[PDB]
Amino acid sequence: YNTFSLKLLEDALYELSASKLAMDDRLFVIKTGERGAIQFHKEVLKTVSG
Amino acid sequence: TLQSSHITEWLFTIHDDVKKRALECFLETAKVALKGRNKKFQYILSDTSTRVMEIDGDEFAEADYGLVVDNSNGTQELQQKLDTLAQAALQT
Amino acid sequence: AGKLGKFQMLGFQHWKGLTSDNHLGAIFQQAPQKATNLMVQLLAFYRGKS
Amino acid sequence: AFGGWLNTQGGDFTNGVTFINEGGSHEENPYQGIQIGVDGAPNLVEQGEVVYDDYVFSDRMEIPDDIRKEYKLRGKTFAKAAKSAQRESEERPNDPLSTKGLQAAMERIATAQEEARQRKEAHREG
Amino acid sequence: DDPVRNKILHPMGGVAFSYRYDIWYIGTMDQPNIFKCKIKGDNEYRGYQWGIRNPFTGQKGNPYMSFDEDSAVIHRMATLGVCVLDPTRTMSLIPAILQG
Amino acid sequence: LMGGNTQGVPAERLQQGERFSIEFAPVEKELSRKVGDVRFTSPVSMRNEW
Amino acid sequence: LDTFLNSFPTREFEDDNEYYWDVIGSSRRNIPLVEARDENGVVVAANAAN
Amino acid sequence: NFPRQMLPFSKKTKQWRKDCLLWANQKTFFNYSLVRKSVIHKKINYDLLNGRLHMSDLELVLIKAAYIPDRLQHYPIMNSKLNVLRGEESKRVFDFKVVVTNPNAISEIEDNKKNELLQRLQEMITDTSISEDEYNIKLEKLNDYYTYEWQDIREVRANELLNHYIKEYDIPLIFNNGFMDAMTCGEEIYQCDIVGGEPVIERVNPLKIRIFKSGYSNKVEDADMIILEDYWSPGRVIDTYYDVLSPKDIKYIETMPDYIGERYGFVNQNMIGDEITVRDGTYFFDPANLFTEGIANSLLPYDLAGNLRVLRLYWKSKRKILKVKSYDPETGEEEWNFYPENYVVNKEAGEEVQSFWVNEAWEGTMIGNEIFVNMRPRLIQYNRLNNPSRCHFGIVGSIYNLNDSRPFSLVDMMKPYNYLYDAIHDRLNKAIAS
Amino acid sequence: IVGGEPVIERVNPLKIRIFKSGYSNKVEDADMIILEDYWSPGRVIDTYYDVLSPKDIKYIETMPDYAVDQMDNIDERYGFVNQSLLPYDLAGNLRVLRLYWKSKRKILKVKSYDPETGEEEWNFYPENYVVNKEAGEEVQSFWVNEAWEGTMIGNEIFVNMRPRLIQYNRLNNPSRCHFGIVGSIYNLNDSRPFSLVDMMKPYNYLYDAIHDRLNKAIAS
Amino acid sequence: NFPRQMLPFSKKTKQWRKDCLLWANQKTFFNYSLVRKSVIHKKINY
Amino acid sequence: DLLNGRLHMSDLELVLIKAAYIPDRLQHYPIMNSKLNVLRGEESKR
Amino acid sequence: TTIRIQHKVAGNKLNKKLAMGIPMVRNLESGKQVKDTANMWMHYVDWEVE
Ligand SMILES: [Mg+2]
Repeated sequence: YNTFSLKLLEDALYELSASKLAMDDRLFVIKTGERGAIQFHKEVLKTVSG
Repeated sequence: TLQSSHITEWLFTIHDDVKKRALECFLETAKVALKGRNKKFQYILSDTSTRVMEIDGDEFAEADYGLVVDNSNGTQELQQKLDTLAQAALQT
Repeated sequence: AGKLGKFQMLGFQHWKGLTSDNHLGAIFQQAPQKATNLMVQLLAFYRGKS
Repeated sequence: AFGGWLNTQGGDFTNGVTFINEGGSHEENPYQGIQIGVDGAPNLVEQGEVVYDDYVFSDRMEIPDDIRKEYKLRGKTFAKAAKSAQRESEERPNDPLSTKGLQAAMERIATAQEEARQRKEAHREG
Repeated sequence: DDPVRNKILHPMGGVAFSYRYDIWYIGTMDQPNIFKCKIKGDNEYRGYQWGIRNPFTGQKGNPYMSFDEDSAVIHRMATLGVCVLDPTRTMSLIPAILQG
Repeated sequence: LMGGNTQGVPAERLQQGERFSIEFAPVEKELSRKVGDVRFTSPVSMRNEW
Repeated sequence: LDTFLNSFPTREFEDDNEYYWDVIGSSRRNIPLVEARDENGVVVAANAAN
Repeated sequence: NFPRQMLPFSKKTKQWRKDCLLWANQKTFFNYSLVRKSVIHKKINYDLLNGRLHMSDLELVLIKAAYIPDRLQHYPIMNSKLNVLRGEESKRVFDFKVVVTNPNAISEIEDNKKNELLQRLQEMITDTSISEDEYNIKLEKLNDYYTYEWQDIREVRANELLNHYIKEYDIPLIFNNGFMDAMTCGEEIYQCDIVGGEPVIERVNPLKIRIFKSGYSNKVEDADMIILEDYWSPGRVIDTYYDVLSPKDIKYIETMPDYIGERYGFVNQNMIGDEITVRDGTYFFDPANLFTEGIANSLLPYDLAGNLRVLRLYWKSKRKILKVKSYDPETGEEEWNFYPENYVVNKEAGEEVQSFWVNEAWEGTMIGNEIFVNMRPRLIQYNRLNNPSRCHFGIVGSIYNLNDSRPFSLVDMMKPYNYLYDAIHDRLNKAIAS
Repeated sequence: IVGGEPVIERVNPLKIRIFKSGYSNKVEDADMIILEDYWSPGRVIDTYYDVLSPKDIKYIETMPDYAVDQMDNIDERYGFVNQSLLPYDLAGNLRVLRLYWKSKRKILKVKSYDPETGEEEWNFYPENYVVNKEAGEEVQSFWVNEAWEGTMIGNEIFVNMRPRLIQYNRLNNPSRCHFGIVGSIYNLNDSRPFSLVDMMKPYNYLYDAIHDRLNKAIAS
Repeated sequence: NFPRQMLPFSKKTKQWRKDCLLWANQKTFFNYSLVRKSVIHKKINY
Repeated sequence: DLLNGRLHMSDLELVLIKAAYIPDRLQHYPIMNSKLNVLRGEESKR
Repeated sequence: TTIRIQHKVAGNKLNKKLAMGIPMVRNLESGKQVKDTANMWMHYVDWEVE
């Protein structure tokens, strides 16, 4: 990617785990760097401002 | 097959030696474990044996006090000599 | 790679592989020993108290 | 409990010294001491004293300079000098030379404490 | 976040490898997904190639000389690997400036 | 070039300022010969006056 | 990087030069159609009757 | 560089004891001992008795696949030779008891220590008995001991220690496994130690013990420095070191990745060449210049399976002591005593002193590479009466050699015949096939 | 101990997984030991009648008597056999997995002075012991092995996950414990064992090939 | 992963004890002992 | 060395090697051991 | 993957004490340099080979 989008990431962590994983078995811990979390924070901020 | 046991007795003779010193070493190792606040050694030792530790000589080896771990032929004759004397003392 | 104070005359140094005695002298870790019991007086018959 | 003991190799080995800690001072402890025994009957001790063969080395006194160069003591107190006489014998409780080295050194600090207690007693009554 | 190994910087501040998202564990598998492979129990080499003395092990005298120099050469060799049984249990998300 | 690369490295990735770091030293399995080396360092000092 | 690679378990391999693991799918499957034919052997087009 | 052991005890600090263990880990896997053989030579003799035939030990190799048209079937005809002699030893009688060597030799220092014992028993029966209710029956117990002598009370204790623990540990099986190790490599070694408060005894794997600094001595007790490497479980290190392992050191055990489970790892010293060949896991070398193959020679990896690695180093350092000549107060007898270096001499009473440097047995242990534990002077100093310097460790054993050589084992004199049996039984298995 | 009375069985050497042994030729020296067998439904209630819930008796009863994932996914690798993983057998037998493992218990080593005589005493207390200050009690906290156990029956039954009640305790170690499983390996010098069958198996394979050529010479 | 054993007695709850069994599930496939032969080698012997 | 199973080729013939291979060296067969080992086993039983 | 390393030193460095003009340091695995007080040279080589 170039531009991060969380609407794709929730649509891509779900389609491989839709009816194959349980409801308690969907905690998705993302491992990244210090700057990846701010790219994550500014895009959760754009969901909750929509 | 006695004279074929003569051929391999050179293995047992050094092996009976290592069984002597591995019990001479274990006896000194057990002697230090007495003076280590161990409530087991009051069960396997008597009244008078649990009092030897307080005399100021229990740190040294028992070879310096005149005691050896001896499995020889003399101590097996003596072990029988005290037994046939015991039954012959029982009768009469 | 520069200086942090004014009198940082030393620079960080580095090398690779086989180290000789010369690599141990250029990093200032070899010094001539002083035989302290060895002390000499130059032989003369001094006549200053004469 | 690391006070004058070598708790190693599954056993509890001591060198004779009883390091007495964690009770409190004679004023601060409610039971006026630790009360280690019933012998007098209230044998009272505090956070600093050490015992070797029922002899108490006091932690509230000090070391006179006369009784320091004599007897060659190292600690600033008699308890802190008997805490320095057993530093060799702490790691070696069953060494025969170290038990002889300890008991010979423990009678010196026992002698030097009776010399300093006599000098303090004689000066105050005078 | 390492700036020694990751050398491409990202235009939004900081290194570009730190903008990579990776979900290493997805669900329960009933086995290790990611584990370290190792042959016959860790097996490793500690060779030594020395002349009249060995500075490494501290040894003067050689009954069986390697060469005649005044030296000592150490050799160390090890074989090793990593395994991912199910790579569909892992999802990556990589910046494209790192070039594939 | 390792990794099975056949078409080569692009010439815009071999320019002045390209930084090279040490990954590892892979050897052949049969009849390998010695590779790799070992890297050292040394510090600096500072000063002040009255 | 070292404490990343310490959270992963270990497995002793009996030497050899390569390892295989067998992955499995599902036994249930839907099969596409090539064409249907009626009773007289001719095919069913799209613009046909029932 | 081993650190200087010619120091006062105050300069044997935390980092000095740690520097002795970092030396034994790093440098020594040397295996240069004058009277004992090499670890790959003993391991072949063990592998011949588990039925594994090394093709690099009966020819020059020119395979590694487990099939007969390029390997050689083994026919274990040396096992049944050795299983008679470990079978006879199990059926020999085992009555090892402590005896007085001269029971009719009772002296005055013996008779004083008996009277110290009977006084110290007499103080106990006054305190325990509640006003003559059992003071008469406790006195009847020790009226028997008025006839007992000091060399008998010392022996009754020394037999009661052995008679229990022989019967508990099945010590005749610890020894019977050792005699089997006596006939394959010629090394029989036993370690006696205080573990968990009690004395234990274990036989030491002769591939896992390094005996340094001995003088063509057949006795393992004569050595100065013994390093014992093994792979202990995490449960066995807490059974032994529950008492000395910091909570930080428990988190080293508790942060271990998982499990794995004789290829620990191989060292080769005096390598003539650089060309090493390995992809299955054993290292192949120059044909005649080198070993030509590597059978594990060391325990390099700090954790195999979940099992940790426990390196124990026992070493003789030097201790400064004092010999003091003091006169008896009552009569004019010069008496010699031995005091350590911190004892101050009582002058003005005639005490003449001289300082001697004397062996002291030390020990230290590292578990893995982060835990450093029990770095102290060894608390079982195997002491002798008139000798301050004569000690050893728990490790006791013997080499079965002739005249300070390396031991010509019973397997070693039957291995050339068993290699030829495999050579001729391969012509037979190809004559049957055609 | 089953049924209130002690028993002793033999462990099938194919049905035990001995973890974390230290090149020991013994079985009590293991830090973790897994016993996987298939039990009759009578034996899972002769053993666990007093701890099974009516939910879990239903699982023993209303198993199909010839398992599916949470999102209805059929586990397709249940239908393969080699030349476990199968909670109920096709003979009406339930998977019984028993995990024994040495945990870590924090304990205290407490130094007490005797009241009457001036002699120190040592005891061991668990970590919920509050120390008796103003009486000289010095305390140091150790970590110590504690044998735990647990049992799974099929896939849904989880029974007797608790510290093991037969702690094989020794008098001086608070940490020397093991499980009920005791055994020994008949090996030589920390190796894998060379059995009697293994040392005769190359000769039994040679007998079958030459009794083959004998039988094809008899036939022709 | 086998959960933490360096816990107090209070944090060894029901879900913790259930985690040790679900770790131990499907671990009977492999071999884990340095002094045992494999189950595919002893089943040939029986 | 004969009793330790070492053969020196410079004692049974003039040699005209240092590679220990039976196509140039000789294999020793230690048969003087069990002749001497009877007599040392009879010392231990007198 | 099969890897390999090698260091070569001169023979005179067996007992080569360091007269430390600047303090001799060891590289940590974390990237830091830590000041050391040891004076023999082969203590610092054998740190860096591992
Ligand atoms: Mg009793």
